[PDB]
Amino acid sequence: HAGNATEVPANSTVLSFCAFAVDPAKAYKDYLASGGQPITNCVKMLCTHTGTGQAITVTPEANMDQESFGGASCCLYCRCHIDHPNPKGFCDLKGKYVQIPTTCANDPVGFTLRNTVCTVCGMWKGYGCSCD
Amino acid sequence: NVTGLFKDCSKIITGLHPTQAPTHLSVDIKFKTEGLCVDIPGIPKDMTYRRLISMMGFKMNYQVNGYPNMFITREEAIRHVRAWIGFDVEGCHATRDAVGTNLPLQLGFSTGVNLVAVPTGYVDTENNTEFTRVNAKPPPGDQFKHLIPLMYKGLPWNVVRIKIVQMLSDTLKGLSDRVVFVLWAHGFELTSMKYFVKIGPERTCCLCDKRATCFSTSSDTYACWNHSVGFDYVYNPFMIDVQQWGFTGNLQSNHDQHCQVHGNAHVASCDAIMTRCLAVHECFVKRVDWSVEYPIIGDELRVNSACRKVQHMVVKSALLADKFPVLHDIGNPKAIKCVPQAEVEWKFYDAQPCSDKAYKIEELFYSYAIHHDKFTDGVCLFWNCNVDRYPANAIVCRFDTRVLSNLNLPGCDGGSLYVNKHAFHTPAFDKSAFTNLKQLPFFYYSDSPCEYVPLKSATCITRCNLGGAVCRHHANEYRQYLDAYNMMISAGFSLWIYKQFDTYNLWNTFTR
Ligand SMILES: [Zn+2]
Ligand SMILES: [Zn+2]
Ligand SMILES: [Zn+2]
Repeated sequence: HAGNATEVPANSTVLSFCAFAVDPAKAYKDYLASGGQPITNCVKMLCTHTGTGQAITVTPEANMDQESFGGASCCLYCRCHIDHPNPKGFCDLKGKYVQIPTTCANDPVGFTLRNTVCTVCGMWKGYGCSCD
Repeated sequence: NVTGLFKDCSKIITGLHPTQAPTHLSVDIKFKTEGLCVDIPGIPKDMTYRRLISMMGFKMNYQVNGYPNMFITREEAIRHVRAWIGFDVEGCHATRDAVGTNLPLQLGFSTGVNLVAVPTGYVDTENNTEFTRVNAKPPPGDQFKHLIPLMYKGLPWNVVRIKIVQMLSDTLKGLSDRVVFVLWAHGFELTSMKYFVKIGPERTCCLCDKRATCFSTSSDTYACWNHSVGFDYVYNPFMIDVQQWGFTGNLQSNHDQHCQVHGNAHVASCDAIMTRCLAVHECFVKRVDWSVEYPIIGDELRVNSACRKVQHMVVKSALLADKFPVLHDIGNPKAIKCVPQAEVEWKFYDAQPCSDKAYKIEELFYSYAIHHDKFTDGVCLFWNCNVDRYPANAIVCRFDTRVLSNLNLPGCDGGSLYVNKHAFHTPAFDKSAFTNLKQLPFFYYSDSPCEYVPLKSATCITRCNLGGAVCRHHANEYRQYLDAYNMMISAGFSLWIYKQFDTYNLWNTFTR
């Protein structure tokens, strides 16, 4: 059989479950609460670790505090090959890099589901926001 | 090592820019160094692309707190027949733009249904994942040339999934609260389910309270089998992989060993039908399990009391009529007498002599070929104990398998699984089994004490009928028995009795 493969028998279960779910976000979160291990095999970037703290960037912009990842790999909906909740439906993380706190970079995918980006500074609320 | 799930089947020869890649392993070696990936701006991301993703390789092992498990034990499958529905899908191969995965073409069910689908598949693009038409071809062989016409015709998945929901809904709405797909080799069929199954914690139907069996994406709502109209997805299904139980050769083999009716065309639904057929044989032809009980889905209680009321009258009367010395109760796993207050010697026989009181039953599987000359003394009782030809000295009750109801489901050979309370596999009604018998005419008999408009009948054999005695007490009891008798006749049961049965033997208890 042809094809060049994609995934690692680790993610095989986790993904099957979220692919079939009505609410993948909920499913994933529940899955983890049930002791499942978070999606691995992501695109982790070799980076100078001197860039702007911003969450979604054109190129890698990590801190010493962060790690930089290949956005589509940090997106549950891209990993499951399902539909996106964006009504228009274009992923906000595909074709860009995602900055994730080293302390939370254990679970890239979950981190991006769980958190949100500030429209003003472009940094994660709670994870590097200077407003308020 | 590495899985087959989500295999990129694209004929592209490069990778997927660290940003457009979904996984580490899909990133082009040109950006891979010392175990990581690096952004090389001189090797820009792709502006546009389309990569077919294989959806073969699902593994549904999850054990999540509030979520039901799709695969079930053999025990539950049996506990929930009715819900059983056979499922086999014939696919086609991805071929021009990509290669290396199968797409659903013909979906077959254990109903007679075959749905043809447009070969669609999952395509990862630069912005999202698209669900679209994929180039495909029927498998290489000669036995697959019947699938060539189906690459045309067919229809949109928009539709096919609604049709499935509707098809299942109509079939199951008066039988179960769920669906159990009965599968031979679950791989491809589970893949096909991605195209019309959503899962989650158990839910209940809008309006109704029954378990939700369907989901509407159109308007985030749920439905039972009776309200699922316009609903497009099946919601929590169950399934069973039959081959995983322990089988020899292929489906064709194991099925034909136990069945000569369901001919195998190479068509999807036949494999679905055969799959179910085989599962039934391994659970219901392999004799009755009285510890498994099934709930009432409708009008069972009225049939059962009629059946017993009649059984009692007929056996009571034949023992008084022809004074048999011995009653050979063939087909009674328990030690219960339908006329407990009779003087006759009551012998019990069965192929499943219940262990709890095993000593009262002679283990026996009746065959005419073998036992035609063995039960000469007295009379034999076969009340829903379906054999070969029946012996002349017998009282018989046989279910006509041709009668349709919520209780009578399809089964082996040409027979059926009558699931009242408890499941009973009944062999097809064969007229020649009654060669030695008479069809039993209606009568009522009572030798009990006696007590707006009354009726006279010649079939009422009672001490108060020798000309005007509509005896109010036994008028009622007659009219009730009459109803019970008619219930079971129109409920599909047939009554036959030794040819020497004569109502004057009964009248004679009063002409004296
Ligand atoms: Zn995405
Ligand atoms: Zn801010
Ligand atoms: Zn069959």
